[PDB]
Amino acid sequence: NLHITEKLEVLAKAYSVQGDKWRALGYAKAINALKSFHKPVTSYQEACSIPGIGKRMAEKIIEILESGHLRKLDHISESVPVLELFSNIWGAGTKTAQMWYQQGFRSLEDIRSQASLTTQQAIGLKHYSDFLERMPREEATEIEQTVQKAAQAFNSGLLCVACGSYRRGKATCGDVDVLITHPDGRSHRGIFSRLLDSLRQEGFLTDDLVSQEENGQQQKYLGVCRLPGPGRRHRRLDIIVVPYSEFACALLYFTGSAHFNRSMRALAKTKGMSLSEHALSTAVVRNTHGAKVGPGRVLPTPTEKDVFRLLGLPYREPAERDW
DNA sequence: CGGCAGTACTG
DNA sequence: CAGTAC
DNA sequence: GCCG
Ligand SMILES: O=c1ccn([C@H]2C[C@H](O)[C@@H](COP(=O)(O)NP(=O)(O)OP(=O)(O)O)O2)c(=O)[nH]1
Ligand SMILES: [Mg+2]
Ligand SMILES: [Mn+2]
Ligand code: NA
Ligand code: NA
Ligand code: NA
Ligand code: NA
Repeated sequence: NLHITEKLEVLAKAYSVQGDKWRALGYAKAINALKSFHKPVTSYQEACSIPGIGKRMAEKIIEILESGHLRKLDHISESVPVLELFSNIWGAGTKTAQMWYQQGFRSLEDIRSQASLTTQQAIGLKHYSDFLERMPREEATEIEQTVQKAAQAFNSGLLCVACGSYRRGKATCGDVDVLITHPDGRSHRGIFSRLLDSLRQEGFLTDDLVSQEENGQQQKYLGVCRLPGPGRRHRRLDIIVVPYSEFACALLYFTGSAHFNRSMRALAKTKGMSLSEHALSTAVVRNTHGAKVGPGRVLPTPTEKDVFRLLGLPYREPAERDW
């Protein structure tokens, strides 16, 4: 819808990789706004008006129109590309990237031979290219089906659904986010051990990034899988097992988008409520720092519509939550 | 002034 | 806990 | 970065 965002996106990523998360959040919102406006902004007024664009941001959008080039883009630290390169390794965030840079590292060859890697980062580096590729949704289906078949094998009751970008109807998916639960509200307990060992038996899972299997309270699995046959690449696979009672909130959460959940959760807070992947709460007590000090009551939410409804919002289809 | 979402692993 | 990621 |  607009081409002034492609210029801001560069700045947003620069602040993000440098650790200035709040400023980056400000640019991210300004960009999600613009991309949502049909009539390309033209006047300073037409800028400030939009929510997520203030003086500072409006001034920048202008330069992109009267000059066709944002000046600041020429004053971005030469460290950014390397910081981005490093933070694109799964398991390494801004802190790790900055430390490696300070240590003199400038390439993945440097990381491979000189940096000490956590177990997750070593896996992330091994699949550096794979993890940056998005798969066609058709492949995401086969993966969701492979997990669903392995799960229903020892319990046909298990309800399995692919969420995230998949459920939002995108053509390509960065990974496959599978939600698993059960209508009886109890048979979901202690299944990770079984499901994972099953997927491991047929050679589907190749690496584990996060999987607390010694804990019978395991809620999530983040790992790597690869379908059988030639021409297959390793793909990221996320799985969460939730009790039916939290099905609507888990589904809403896992479906996203991320910026969508944040906005929805921010809204609930303004209403003295609290929204999480576990439930929607009301009468929540908090302090001046927006920090929760009181639990509050869990509200009944058997469906996603219920969540929207309780928050006083019209229901949005998954594809309409792609923020 | 100061929050900006709420939560689950890892070591 | 800080860091990281969903 | 934005906004209450
Ligand atoms: O910061 C986050 C990240 C994810 N989420 C939720 C929403 C998101 O859609 C879901 C799965 O996260 P992914 O990282 O898998 N993203 P998504 O599936 O939307 O896109 P992609 O195709 O990149 O995987 O978890 C959050 O609430 N906060
Ligand atoms: Mg995803
Ligand atoms: Mn995911
Ligand atoms: Na505005
Ligand atoms: Na990253
Ligand atoms: Na990373
Ligand atoms: Na583990």
